[PDB]
Amino acid sequence: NLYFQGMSFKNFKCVPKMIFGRGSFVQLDTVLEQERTDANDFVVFLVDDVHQHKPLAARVPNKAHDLVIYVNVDDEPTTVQVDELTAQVKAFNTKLPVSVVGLGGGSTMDLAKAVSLMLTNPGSSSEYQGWDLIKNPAVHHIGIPTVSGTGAEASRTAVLCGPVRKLGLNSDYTVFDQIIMDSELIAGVPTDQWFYTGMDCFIHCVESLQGTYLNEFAKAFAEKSMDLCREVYLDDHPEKDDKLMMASYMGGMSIAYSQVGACHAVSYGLGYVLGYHHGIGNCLAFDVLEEFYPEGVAEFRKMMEIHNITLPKNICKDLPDETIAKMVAVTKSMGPLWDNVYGKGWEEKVTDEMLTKLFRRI
Amino acid sequence: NLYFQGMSFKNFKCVPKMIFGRGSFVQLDTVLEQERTDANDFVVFLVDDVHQHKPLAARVPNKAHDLVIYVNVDDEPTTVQVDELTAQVKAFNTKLPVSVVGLGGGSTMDLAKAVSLMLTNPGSSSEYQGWDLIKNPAVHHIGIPTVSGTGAEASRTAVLCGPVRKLGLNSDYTVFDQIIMDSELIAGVPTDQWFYTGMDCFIHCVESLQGTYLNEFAKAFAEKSMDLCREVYLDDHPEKDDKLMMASYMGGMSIAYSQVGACHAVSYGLGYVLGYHHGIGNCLAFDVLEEFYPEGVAEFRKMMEIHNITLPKNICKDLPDETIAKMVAVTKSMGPLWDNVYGKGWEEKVTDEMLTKLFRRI
Ligand SMILES: NC(=O)c1ccc[n+]([C@@H]2O[C@H](COP(=O)([O-])OP(=O)(O)OC[C@H]3O[C@@H](n4cnc5c(N)ncnc54)[C@H](O)[C@@H]3O)[C@@H](O)[C@H]2O)c1
Ligand SMILES: NC(=O)c1ccc[n+]([C@@H]2O[C@H](COP(=O)([O-])OP(=O)(O)OC[C@H]3O[C@@H](n4cnc5c(N)ncnc54)[C@H](O)[C@@H]3O)[C@@H](O)[C@H]2O)c1
Ligand SMILES: [Ca+2]
Ligand SMILES: [Ca+2]
Ligand SMILES: [Ca+2]
Ligand SMILES: [Ca+2]
Ligand SMILES: [Cl-]
Ligand SMILES: [Cl-]
Ligand SMILES: [Cl-]
Ligand SMILES: [Cl-]
Ligand SMILES: [Cl-]
Ligand SMILES: [Cl-]
Ligand SMILES: [Cl-]
Ligand SMILES: [Cl-]
Ligand SMILES: [Fe+3]
Ligand SMILES: [Fe+3]
Repeated sequence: NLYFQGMSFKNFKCVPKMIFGRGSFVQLDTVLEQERTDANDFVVFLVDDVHQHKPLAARVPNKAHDLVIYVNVDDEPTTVQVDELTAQVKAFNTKLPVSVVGLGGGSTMDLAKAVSLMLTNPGSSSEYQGWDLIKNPAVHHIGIPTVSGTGAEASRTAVLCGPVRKLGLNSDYTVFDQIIMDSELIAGVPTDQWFYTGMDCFIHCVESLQGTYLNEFAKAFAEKSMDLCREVYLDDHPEKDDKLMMASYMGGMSIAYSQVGACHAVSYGLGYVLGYHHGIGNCLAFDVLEEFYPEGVAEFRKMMEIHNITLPKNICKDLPDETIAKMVAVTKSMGPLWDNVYGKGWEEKVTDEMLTKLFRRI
Repeated sequence: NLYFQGMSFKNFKCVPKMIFGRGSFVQLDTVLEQERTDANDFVVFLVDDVHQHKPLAARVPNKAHDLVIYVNVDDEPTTVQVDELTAQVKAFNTKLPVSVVGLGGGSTMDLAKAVSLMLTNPGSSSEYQGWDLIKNPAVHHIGIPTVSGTGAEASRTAVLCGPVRKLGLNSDYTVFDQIIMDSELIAGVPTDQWFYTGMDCFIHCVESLQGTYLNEFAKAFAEKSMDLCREVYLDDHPEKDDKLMMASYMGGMSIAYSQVGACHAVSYGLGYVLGYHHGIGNCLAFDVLEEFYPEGVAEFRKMMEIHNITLPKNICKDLPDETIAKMVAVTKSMGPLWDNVYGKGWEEKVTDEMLTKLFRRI
């Protein structure tokens, strides 16, 4: 009773080293130099290929023996892609790299987390989708966001589309060893993507604050994160880039000690079955969940108006029942998320009938 | 210019593992068990002796071969005390312990940090007062607050009164490997101590937010910390114990990426020379620094009224000039703090004349 409650609290592993500041990408070489202990040590840089022909590519401090892979996140990470990148690293050099760097958004960061894991753990990444399935430590890995809002930089998961579902590699080993938060690097994100990924953060906060998993640690982080989001998207603050990077991080810290909810549940269906990306998919879901998060949706609708956002509509209106069934099956399987939303007895409330009504309104 | 600014940002090492929740002290045994790799491994528990005859002593999970030291913080930590505790550990067992636990307030936590360091670094702790002087990693160490507000649980320093001054062992190695934040443990702190240590947190926030070292990372933490303090001390919130623990932590994270200021500067003089403890000494200083922090002092004066706090007065009114000179010398030597307050050209503003006027009003 009293003992069992005390033992229940999560021992949260967070990112132990962080650099925050505009221009701080310049420190990556010095950071990596502390990991290079031999002449023949190498680093893997996984760089979102949006950067491949941009000035940021030329700033990547790769040595002649390092491996730079410009990764394609036009579709979100899959277990097939993680396995293919991991095979690439092994074919390039059988020696473990001394670090794996993820330079990009949530997709690229999650690829770097997953590759850093699959280098020291056998089999397909599909065998590790779930909770605490990883038994060997990852290779040292570094997260450098070039889009802000997912909180992927701060979290203990790496979300992948596998054979059966979208589900993350949840493990203390997944957590980045180092992150660099340089808001100069988010400069050229298109406005709509900036908005959608930023709303991922906003929606994290709302779902955490409504949920049954909440404690004061998650609550302090989620409230300040949500306030920073307001400064970014409502107040048009001049330091909105640094502010959005802090919101993202604090939002990740929040979820890490709580849980996401109904909007993420639904979004994962749209994402797995129809291929909608996470930022926009969350927003699509959120716009039909006003009964769940009345104030959040109202505020988000106001943010959309300011930023000229028109969500695509009638995505699911004329789709076959078979395709809707697949989305409902994926969303229903997210137990912890619906537990957060509803509490004990959530199985009886989250029916196929109700989820189907939601998806048909998207 | 642009490169030198990018390189200037601190690579912040924070506490990598945290448990937050009421009753979570019960997990300490399981946590320590992960560090015990032999039958003959031992742990040092440094326990604030306020707990020695209280029920919390009986909950400490010491094995027969472990060392429990009930430490006396009636005076704040000195280099002599750190050296004496370190000698005690070495005389008890020449083998390094697998962890050093600090169960107490800021004083006890700083003792545990310092001992964990001096076990692997030669000489007196006085030789390490300063910045980045520690060259060998500390023994694994765990922080468990039983008074909330210093932020000692989150910081990279351990503040000691040495031969010459109050100055900390500032180093990435100083940082706790693990903290447990169980607000049941702060239950029996007397009201005035609860207020004074809590105002340490409040004052951290104010000094950080006024300063020239501020960035958005320190700013987000300090603002939310300050809001939590208001919930605790103005709103009388029912979850004030968990809230104050979060404020303390977030306040420590803030200072860690910024700096304290004029109030801490002055407080360190009162502390070193006259022996005033840190919480009450800060409040004494703050009450004469209204020109520096007008809004902070006003709000703190209001908090004092609610909590029936009457600061002792005329402490310095009738003291010899020689004794005031000593306090001014210590306060003036805090360069980074006055740099935070004033910026470049602080040496010309922080004169003996001005500091002497302040101290005479305390
Ligand atoms: N690991 C976690 O804890 C966690 C949490 C939430 C979401 N996620 C995952 O994050 C992924 C989405 O990440 P995201 O929303 O950051 O988007 P993303 O990484 O998928 O990138 C979105 C688009 O922005 C582009 N882009 C990135 N940086 C840019 C730059 N500076 N300039 C111009 N364009 C740039 C990319 O090339 C891409 O086309 C999803 O797969 C989602 O599941 C992970
Ligand atoms: N390391 C850092 O980053 C940092 C930052 C700020 C201050 N400090 C240091 O922290 C020290 C002050 O710490 P503090 O303000 O927490 O006070 P403290 O640790 O000195 O303890 C204050 C008093 O409270 C008592 N106490 C502790 N727990 C109690 C409990 N649960 N019930 C009843 N009484 C209890 C103690 O026995 C003591 O008498 C100073 O030496 C200061 O320099 C360190
Ligand atoms: Ca390509
Ligand atoms: Ca593309
Ligand atoms: Ca004693
Ligand atoms: Ca005593
Ligand atoms: Cl790829
Ligand atoms: Cl996941
Ligand atoms: Cl655009
Ligand atoms: Cl809401
Ligand atoms: Cl002692
Ligand atoms: Cl110090
Ligand atoms: Cl009392
Ligand atoms: Cl002020
Ligand atoms: Fe998300
Ligand atoms: Fe302090």
